[PDB]
Amino acid sequence: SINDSKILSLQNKKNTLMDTSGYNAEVRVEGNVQLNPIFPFDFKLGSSGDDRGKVIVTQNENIVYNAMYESFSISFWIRINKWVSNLPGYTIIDSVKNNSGWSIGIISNFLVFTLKQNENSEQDINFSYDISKNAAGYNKWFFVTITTNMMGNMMIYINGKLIDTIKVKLTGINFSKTITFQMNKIPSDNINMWIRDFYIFAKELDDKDINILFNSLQYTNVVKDYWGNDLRYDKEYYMINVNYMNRYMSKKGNGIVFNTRKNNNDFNEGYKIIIKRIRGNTNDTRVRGENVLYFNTTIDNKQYSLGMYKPSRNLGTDLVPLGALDQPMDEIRKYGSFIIQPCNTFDYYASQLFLSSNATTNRLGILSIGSYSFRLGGDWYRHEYLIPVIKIEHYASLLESTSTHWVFVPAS
Repeated sequence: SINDSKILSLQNKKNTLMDTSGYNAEVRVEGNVQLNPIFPFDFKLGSSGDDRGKVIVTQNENIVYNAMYESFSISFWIRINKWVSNLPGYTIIDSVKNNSGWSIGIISNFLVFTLKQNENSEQDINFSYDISKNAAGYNKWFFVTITTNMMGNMMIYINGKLIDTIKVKLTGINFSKTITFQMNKIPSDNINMWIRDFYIFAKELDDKDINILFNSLQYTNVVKDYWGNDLRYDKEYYMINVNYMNRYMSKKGNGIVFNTRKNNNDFNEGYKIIIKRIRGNTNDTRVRGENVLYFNTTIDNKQYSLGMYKPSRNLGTDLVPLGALDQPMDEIRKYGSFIIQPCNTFDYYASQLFLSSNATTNRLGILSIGSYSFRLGGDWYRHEYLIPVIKIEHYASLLESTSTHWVFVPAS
């Protein structure tokens, strides 16, 4: 397909960063550079120590490396940890030789790709993440795709979505044969960076192009946690609804209630849930596509599993509340299991959960969310409780509702 246009393929093979395009670029790793042994085999970089990691990719004098003067695209999965709003300027991927070439940096909540024509002239497009939607920082994995046409346009994409574009100005420039991955601070406080699958194509990839590459680099059937990593079973998490990201889980009576977080910059409140497998792959602990599973939570020091309970009063038709119950394994089998389904969007890594019939893939309803006025626990009067509620047997209306999207943030 388009793989032909590749002239750089910085991947980790056998615990060793190398070029796999077939052009044999020189890849040197200096300092503290950590390589991930499992998928996505990313390499971690820091901005802390006197020996903070560094990766140097040097392209020989090959001719193919000149298709860069016409059309060329850059793509790579990247993750910046604790990429907070007031982050100070940094350079992460520099490819400027003598005030010429290209560079990639992050300032506050901006990801900027620059194109230095010379020590003076130089353009740049960017991506600035919606801060209001990322209080705890934009710390999730996101795919970047920068397409540059020296006679055409200079565009930047995020998770296959076009975010910015500008007309390339027609002065002369000179691209370098060296790219350096390192977090150099422009002239907690330590931030980390994970890079994975760094490509440079000798053509302008188009929207269609970009997205086929975007998906091909993912195991889309594998549900992902909030930060874009693989969701795993037997691991603690804070479960949260996309529409109520400022809420944490608590307990009242049988119900799980959602209360407003006191900490809006971190996830460290309320009870955690542990996902248990029933039906799925046994090679690993990764939560997949149509896995049947259930939810465990430890409240006081007692163990519960999320399950349906009879409400103090009829809250609505085909509406039955989800709470923390202490039930036997066979009761969970009949109506306490869920069929998960990955559900990702540009904004977040989530999932939809369908009530399972007898621990099978047969769906009986969808897990949504709502606020109801009723009695819980030992209440004398009714109260306003925001609860996770299941829409049983007629939920075609919620299938496209963002209120059915749930994320998992590792409570590690």
